[PDB]
Amino acid sequence: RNGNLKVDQNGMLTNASGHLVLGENDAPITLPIPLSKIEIGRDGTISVLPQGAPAEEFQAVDRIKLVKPNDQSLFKDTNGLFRHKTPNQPYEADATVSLQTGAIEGSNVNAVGEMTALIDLQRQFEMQVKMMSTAEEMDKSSDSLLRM
Amino acid sequence: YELDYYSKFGHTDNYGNLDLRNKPYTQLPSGFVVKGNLNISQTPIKKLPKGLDVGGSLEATNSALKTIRSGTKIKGYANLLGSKIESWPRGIKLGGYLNLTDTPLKTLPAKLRVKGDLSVIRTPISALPEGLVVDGNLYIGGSALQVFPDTMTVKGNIFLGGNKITKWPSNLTLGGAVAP
Amino acid sequence: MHPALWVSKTGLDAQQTNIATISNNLANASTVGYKKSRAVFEDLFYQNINQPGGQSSQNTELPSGLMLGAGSKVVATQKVHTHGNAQTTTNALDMMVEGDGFFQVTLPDGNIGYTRNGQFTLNGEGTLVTSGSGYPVEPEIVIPEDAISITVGTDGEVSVRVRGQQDNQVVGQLTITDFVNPGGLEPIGQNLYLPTGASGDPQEGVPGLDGLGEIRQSMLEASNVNVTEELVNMIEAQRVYEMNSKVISSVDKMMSFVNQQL
Amino acid sequence: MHPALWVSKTGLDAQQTNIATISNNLANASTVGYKKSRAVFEDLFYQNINQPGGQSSQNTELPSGLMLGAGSKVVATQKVHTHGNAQTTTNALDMMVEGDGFFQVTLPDGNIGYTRNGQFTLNGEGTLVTSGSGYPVEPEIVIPEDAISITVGTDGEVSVRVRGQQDNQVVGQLTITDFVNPGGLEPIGQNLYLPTGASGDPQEGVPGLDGLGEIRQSMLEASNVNVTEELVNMIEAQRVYEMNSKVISSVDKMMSFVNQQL
Amino acid sequence: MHPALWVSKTGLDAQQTNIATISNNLANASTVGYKKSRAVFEDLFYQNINQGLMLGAGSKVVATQKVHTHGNAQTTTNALDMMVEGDGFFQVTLPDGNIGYTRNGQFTLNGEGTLVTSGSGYPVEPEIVIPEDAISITVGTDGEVSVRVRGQQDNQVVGQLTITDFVNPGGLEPIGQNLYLPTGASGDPQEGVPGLDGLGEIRQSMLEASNVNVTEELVNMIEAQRVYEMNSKVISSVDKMMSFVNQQL
Amino acid sequence: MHPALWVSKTGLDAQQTNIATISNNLANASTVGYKKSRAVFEDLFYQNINQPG
Repeated sequence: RNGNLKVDQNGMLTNASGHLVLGENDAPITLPIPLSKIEIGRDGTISVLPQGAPAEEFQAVDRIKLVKPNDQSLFKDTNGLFRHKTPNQPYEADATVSLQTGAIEGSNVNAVGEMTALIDLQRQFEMQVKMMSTAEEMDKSSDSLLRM
Repeated sequence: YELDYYSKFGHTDNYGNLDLRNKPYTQLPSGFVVKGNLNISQTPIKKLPKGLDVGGSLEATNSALKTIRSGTKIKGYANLLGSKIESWPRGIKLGGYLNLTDTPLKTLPAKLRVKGDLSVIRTPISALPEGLVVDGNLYIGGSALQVFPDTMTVKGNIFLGGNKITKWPSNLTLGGAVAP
Repeated sequence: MHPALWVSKTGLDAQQTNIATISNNLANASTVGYKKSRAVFEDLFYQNINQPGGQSSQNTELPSGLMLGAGSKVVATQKVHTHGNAQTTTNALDMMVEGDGFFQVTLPDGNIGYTRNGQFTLNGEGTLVTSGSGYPVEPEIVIPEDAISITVGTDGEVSVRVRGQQDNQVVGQLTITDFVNPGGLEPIGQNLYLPTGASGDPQEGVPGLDGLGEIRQSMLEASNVNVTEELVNMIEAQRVYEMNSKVISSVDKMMSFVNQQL
Repeated sequence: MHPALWVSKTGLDAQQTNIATISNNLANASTVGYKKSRAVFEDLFYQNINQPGGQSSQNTELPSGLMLGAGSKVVATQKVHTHGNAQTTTNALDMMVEGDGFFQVTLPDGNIGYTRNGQFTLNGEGTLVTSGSGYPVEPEIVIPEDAISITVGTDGEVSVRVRGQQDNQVVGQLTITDFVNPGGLEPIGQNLYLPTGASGDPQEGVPGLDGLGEIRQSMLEASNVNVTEELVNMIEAQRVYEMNSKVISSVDKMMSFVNQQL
Repeated sequence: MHPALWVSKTGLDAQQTNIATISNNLANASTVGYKKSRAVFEDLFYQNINQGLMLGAGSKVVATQKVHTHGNAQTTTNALDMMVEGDGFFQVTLPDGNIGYTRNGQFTLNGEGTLVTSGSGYPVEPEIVIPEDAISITVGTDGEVSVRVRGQQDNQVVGQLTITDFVNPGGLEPIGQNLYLPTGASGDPQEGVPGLDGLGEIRQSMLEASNVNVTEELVNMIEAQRVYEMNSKVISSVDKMMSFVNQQL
Repeated sequence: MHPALWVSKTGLDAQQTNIATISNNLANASTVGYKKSRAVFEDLFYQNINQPG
């Protein structure tokens, strides 16, 4: 979900995490090296302008592969990429996903939700700690049984 | 399964020692490079990827290791006591000993050089290759060997381990002795 | 350390880099031809704790398949190479590029550095040099002493007016460089950029053909920083910084309770 | 968490949703044909903690019939479709609907989208399109290349003036759509709406008959947001946000006292 | 973080672009043949949460619409500056060789007498060359350029100007210097005699003044400033709310 | 610091030059063989955020 796209010196379209962006052909999107104006469409279409070309020669070269699968069937892997729980499952390219160009999507962490969860975890952890000391206290009393 | 870029990151310490003890991995990435020691003992790995480079020692005891591809480089030793390997490839860069005790090993490449001891204890190997040079001791106890190669160099003491030797090398420079 | 302590610390270091790159932008809020930078964050790797086998798809929704992150980091300080506004000055020696293009100056070590800053002047010999450290502009442009005015055309063709003869005599032609990935250029200070592998090979050509920009005389390129954007991102960076401080103290209090109670 | 902690947290989430709603209204304080949204709050269900059978109309004023709430929630973000003021412009291709009615445009998927924003232009072939994404307006209106003027009547009658011939040539006519429940329309951005089940079936017709609004040329409909309302709502929302924070802090201190003293 | 922080930031960015266009309109309040522009606002996508609950993402300026309304006329005594009475752009030849289309009419002569622009000196297509023997320059209402020659009855014709009209003038690409470039949405260059088939007529010794409404721009600055300050207060309020929470929670 | 600040600065300088041209004409209102002057305005470059068409 990181749309901080960039174009390397070879022309391949990647993001800030250094991941190759796929296209319609299911291959990394490679754009012509000497381009002059790159615009990403609402539907994911990539339109470029060659170096020194007139403004009426805009052409579409690729379309970003946008996928909308069931969220409950995805899991976060070790590298932050969401993948299918069932392996060897192809990712169908949905035609309903739309991209709003010129903006970056941040996180969705509810900080207050984390804070109230934090204070509850501390209290539950410090009542279990008291239980551990209570069990230790009860054992020392039983040691007096065998003192004779 | 297989080993990925991040799968191996969970089995590496500060000195790059890869520990795969009893891990359910079946293979390693092609052209694998390990800075330190590699431990694949008791693993279902059947074949090592080509171009493997180990900066430390190899340990695959009681594992399913059966095939090794040529060009593998090991700075330390290769401990394969109890593996399933059947044949040793030629061109392995090994800087330590080759422990093949309790292995189904049958054949060895010609002109093999071992910089330390060689143990083929309890192995069905039939004949040591001609030109075999060992810079340490020789262990052949419980093996099927009964005939030695014409020329071999064992810098250490050859230990027979019980098997009867009917033919001795014609050109043998031994720094130690021969024990039954 | 308790792993929860260092996870929160990476968030603190990530914001510290964010604060550093956000104070630099506001410091260069009046620098001519300055490109703003933004800190890009990305989460660190997740490790399987209850299943060392390394299969994160078996029972990921179960305690055995639990994965815990290692924090956050700033992966890059990305330069935003958007064109800036135009400053109309009276000096005839400062120039501007309309659109894509980079000026070329020769560094003391020999290689050339590329700049958007167009604040130029003349040295004692008369060559066109930078208004700061004084690095000459490639190609060399020497102004004759008898010249009374400098005219830089839209294609960089430098001509001077000399009395006793009509028509302006041409004494040089500027040439600008464009890059496939200008964001990969290495900033070295003094309004200079050095080419890198990620930027690509320099593409040199006349300023006005093959998609290159045009040289504008008596005009300067303002810094593209958005002072309001920096202030808004400054507000977020503080609050995220404070929140990671709260959890660190929360872990400290819990651990202090353990060895005080037990 | 503790029951008291989550009750206050729901109030914090509800106020967070409320502020983001009134933040949206202030951001869209200038967009043409914008309808403000207000967050509607509702109280969550009540639990009979002391009753093992869930019967309430026996002893509601006794400890047996005690019922405890679960907090609050935002049940909906209601769009207020109040008619906005008029902006008299000189561009003759932007238009306004006086009264109930929506313009209809053709989305790229083929489905028809509805808008109140009347900022329209022409495309390369003369078809009347929106001034933003460029979607065509249904029914298609093509302006001839030789037209010197464009006149849009109150009923959508698009006529043009052509030299060499008196009397205006009518090139088409616009139609507008009305909904039984305009508040049920799905906002999809771009000042565009999509029909839904809760909205009602589209009712196309002539703009000026059968109760539909009239098309006003060279005019625009300003957003109906009240900047004063949003500032007063911010004051109430911010204060309530702080009140629930003190409750959460109070519970934390209360539970901290229990395990510190006991 | 807090959604209200960045939703309000969109309003700050949207109004900043809006103010930039207003200042551009006021700056070009004396430019001949300048067309004023207004910023077109549109709301961002609405997200569906808690699942019928829609939350907006802010606002943005999606386009800068140029209003090609014909400006007033300035009567000048210069014989080389002209005007288009209606729809039509003068076509000039850029150094790249492509044709740029302009509505500014301040023209002059080069050293060789070719009619060029009074600024950068770009020639006007088709080339009109005024002979040295000419004593006056007359440009007809249909682009007919003629000069008065001493010793010869009747003005001799030295060329005929043509103008180009676009179906969508707002789709042209401004590149400065009162110049436009054809685009995909502009349409096709419709060239013909200046005065037939919807084309405007050439008016000599007249200039087309800017069409900006300086009164409107000042009122537009009033609402842009207040909405900009209105959105900043939400960010300030959200900042003090988040400061309160982590100080309290 | 702000795009509107830089845009309006160019407007001020343009009118500052424009006034100096008008003041010269009125100063030379009686000079023999003096030809009047008029300042020529033009708009600066346009930043291309979204390409029309």
